[PDB]
Amino acid sequence: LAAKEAKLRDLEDSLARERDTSWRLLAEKEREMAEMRARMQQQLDEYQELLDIKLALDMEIHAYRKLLEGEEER
Repeated sequence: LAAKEAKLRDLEDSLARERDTSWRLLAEKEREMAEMRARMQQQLDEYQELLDIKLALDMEIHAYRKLLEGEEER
């Protein structure tokens, strides 16, 4: 018992410091992933926004294609 209650106290000192570090880090990751899942959903939308624009231009190209079809026919 020369330094036996000094090491047991230093153990709970680092275990508290460890758990603390691990929790600030975990918290940092869960915030970083939430930010990621946010950009990911915004993206799937920004895409569907564009894919809907694309399908309308695909229809217009068919209409103009039909106009010409009936125009260029002799």
